[PDB]
Amino acid sequence: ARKGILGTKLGMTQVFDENNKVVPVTVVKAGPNVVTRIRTTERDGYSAVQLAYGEISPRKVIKPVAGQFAAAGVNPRRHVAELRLDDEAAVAEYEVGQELTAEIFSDGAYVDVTGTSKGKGFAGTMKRHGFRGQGAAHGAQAVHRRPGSIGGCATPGRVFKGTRMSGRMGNDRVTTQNLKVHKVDAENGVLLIKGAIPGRNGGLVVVRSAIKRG
Amino acid sequence: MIQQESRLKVADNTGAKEILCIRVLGGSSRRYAGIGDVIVATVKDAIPGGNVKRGDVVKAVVVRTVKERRRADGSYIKFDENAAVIIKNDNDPRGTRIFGPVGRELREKKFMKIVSLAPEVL
Amino acid sequence: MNTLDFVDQASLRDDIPTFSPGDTVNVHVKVIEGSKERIQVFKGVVIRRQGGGISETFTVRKESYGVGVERTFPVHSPNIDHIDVLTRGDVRRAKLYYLRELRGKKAKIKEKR
Amino acid sequence: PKPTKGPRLGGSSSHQSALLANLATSLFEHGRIKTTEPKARALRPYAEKLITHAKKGALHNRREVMKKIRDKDVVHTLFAEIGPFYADRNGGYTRIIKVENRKGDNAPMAVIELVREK
Amino acid sequence: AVPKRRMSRANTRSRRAQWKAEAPGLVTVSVAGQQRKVPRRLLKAARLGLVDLD
RNA sequence: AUGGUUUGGCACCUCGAUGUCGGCUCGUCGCAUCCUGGGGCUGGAGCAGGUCCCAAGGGUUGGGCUGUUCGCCCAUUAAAGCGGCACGCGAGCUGGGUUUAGAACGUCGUGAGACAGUUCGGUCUCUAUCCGCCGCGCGCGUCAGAAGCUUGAGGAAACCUGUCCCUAGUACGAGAGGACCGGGACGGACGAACCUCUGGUAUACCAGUUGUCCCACCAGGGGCACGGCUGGAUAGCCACGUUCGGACAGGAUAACCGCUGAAAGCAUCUAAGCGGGAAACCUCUUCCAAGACCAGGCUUCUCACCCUCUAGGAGGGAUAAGGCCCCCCGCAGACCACGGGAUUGAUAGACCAGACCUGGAAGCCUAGUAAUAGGUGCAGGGAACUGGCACUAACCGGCCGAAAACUUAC
Repeated sequence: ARKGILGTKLGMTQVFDENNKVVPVTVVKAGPNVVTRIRTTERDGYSAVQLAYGEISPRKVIKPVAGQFAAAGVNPRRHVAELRLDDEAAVAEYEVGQELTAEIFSDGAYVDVTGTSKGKGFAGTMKRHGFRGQGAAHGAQAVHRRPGSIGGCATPGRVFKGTRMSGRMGNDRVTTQNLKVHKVDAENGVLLIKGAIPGRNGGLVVVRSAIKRG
Repeated sequence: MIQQESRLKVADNTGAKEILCIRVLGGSSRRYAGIGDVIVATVKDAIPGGNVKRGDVVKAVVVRTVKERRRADGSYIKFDENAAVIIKNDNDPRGTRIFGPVGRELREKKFMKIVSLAPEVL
Repeated sequence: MNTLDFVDQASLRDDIPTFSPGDTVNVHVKVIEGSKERIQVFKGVVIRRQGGGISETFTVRKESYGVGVERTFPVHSPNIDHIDVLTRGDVRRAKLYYLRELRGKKAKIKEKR
Repeated sequence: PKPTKGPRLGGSSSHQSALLANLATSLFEHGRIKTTEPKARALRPYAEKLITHAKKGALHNRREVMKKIRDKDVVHTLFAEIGPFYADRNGGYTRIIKVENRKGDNAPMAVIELVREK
Repeated sequence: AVPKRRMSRANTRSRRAQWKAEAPGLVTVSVAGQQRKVPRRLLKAARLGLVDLD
């Protein structure tokens, strides 16, 4: 069914396709993943596979995590994340200790990359919500960037919740859908994905088969 | 990148020297007209003896822009002025002679007569 | 070391001649005209070169029929079959943006003798 | 080196440049100075790169130092003892030590000094 | 804007209890023989004789 | 018959103050629907309309004139909807109009003056206590103390649309004209992520240069003049840039189309039933989510040691797994929090190299009367990016932090 892998955003570069068009590609280190646990309906109520990724010194792991990894039967990894499948038929193709690499995907496939958006800090309504500012001249008094009105006058009497105002921005999980895989370099465990994927370089991402275009 | 109230030199021989953009056709609240886009324009400056007159509401197609424009193969084209060619409803020039180079974008937009008449197409 | 270098170098294109801003070149550019091929040559002055490795671009400026034209190409673009350098210019700048305001006699470039 | 991310030290860029030059002159003149911790944090790379210029001490490097130091006795000492003393040490010519807070404004204080071990 | 009402004692005290100071942590050190407490941030300076101990 | 969207009537509400129109900014709701969606009859041949039903998901342009709303006009568009909410919104903004004091015109008055007549000018105050709302923490709880990974009750977001191409110049139609249904591509507006490209920025980058002062002088530099001014300009942040999105499928329905047929020996889409049927609804896509008090699940780690009162419970101390503070930091950040590192170390700085920006350093030599040019030499200088390198700083360290039992069943 839906495949998936844990990886790292390396950066963006340029390639040219066979028709000489240029393709902006994000390079993802779809490094080797090891299956650490299988979630089954008979035990957990849902079907899922849990993958581990990244390298860490064994002295950096705490005793509970090391115990979980030892019970699974593999050496610890930095990152652990779960892939939600649909049914046990889709869970039967994974077993603990199995190694997942970048070649599970193919050239021209469609993927959904999930990462953590870049942080923006405390942002104003103009940046956080695209509010049009007020005028820069013609008498406007210290309202060049302020939101303006906030509600009604009597019948509202309050501010409706969900009202868009300034606050913290970014640092949220974001999924980009229907990205095309331009090339699957099997030597370096590298995926060439056309477009921009969420997060900063060196961030952790999950690449999954697209849910709409697949 | 041409918008409303922008002024364009006329690269034809219809007698119009300069037109002002009134509307960028091709969708509601459309903002900018690049190479190959069709605009509604009014003539601001005209040759004294030409067929067109000042204040005529005409239709033109943008053929040169100062703002550089990306192409499919990653290349860019840029000109030193914004120019337009006055056309009729069948996408044919109202003049008989095109001045200066034009962009390749007029081919995919099916402006074959203008492309043929142009001194050179880039 | 430019971590993406291993990905980059596979698509890097050799045989690019050495040239610097201020030189006069002719870029042989293949074009599509109704599903057939031909090479259209752009002859002008290299006014800038923005280094990036595979993302390298250079800009060539020519005056044609009284209107100046600028074209920016990727250095390793497969849509360029071949670049040929005619003369070497003598300039004191890395980017010749001032040439956008000069015409004819004042827009000429010293030749590196 | 790396510019400061936030507002400059003295209240302006020019004041910060003069402040760094004076602090470096004082450090090379005395061997250790006491100041606020952010000032020493900003001083470390600046003084270390001046010492690097003095290490490969040629006329060009001397003029590079003089376009910052402005004091000639300090330049002479920097190019006659300090440079040769750090001949076979690759970086890390200074160290920062945190000391007790100031009383008038509770400003965190630190001591920056040249290493003298080898 | 001005306060419309006088604060009750409960609200004033509940907000006022948040204005407090934290106790710095202290570690032992041996300077001139005698043991004494010092903040860990100043341990190296104390060992170098750069911090005045009364 | 509805409504209080119009002017009204009453004066119950305030004269120990309830801002008066438009506009801007930001909304939210209704459906009496402007477009898109589904139908019915056509005085519907097709196209296209008329007209009537269902449908509120999204969308619903920019300008000229006027203080205007209103309105007329100009270009478009799928369309340029009608209304409620103090005719929403001045402790959010404006002050053009109206509504003080100056002055003038017409008219009225003997006059002082006046005019729901005109004209020019004319101070818009406030440090947010409470509720509300947008974000971020601290404490306690979730029957030992911890740690990974999670299910999701329940919520929030999003929902737009055009042109062209194949089918097809067929159906219909005297011809003209003109298709249904179904696939494809390219757009406009909007939103998100992102920085390879393009473009902007650039107050510790490189270069040129003006005036002046200083470095004893020359040479070479520096301070100040908006970074003095110019020409560029990597990182970061950005849009004018790049990529992606709005789906598909299922369920129950609206108007409507029906099937099988009673009361009512026929009939009747209906009272028994069974089907189809929409951008509306439920799923489906994305995000938050166990303070979800029914405070969840799957696992893993520690799983122990004293002292006091009177041993009933309590209190105190010391610990484990683990955590926090201090420390080095970050593209994480108002603070806090979050994330990483901490000598069993590449966390930051330095140093070495590369990438990139600038554009040919100094000194010396040569040519020239000199201004200046050429060689040494892709030189010199340099931030953010990449890789090495323990040289400097992450330290002979403090504070927290683990179990009454009972009942029944097996």
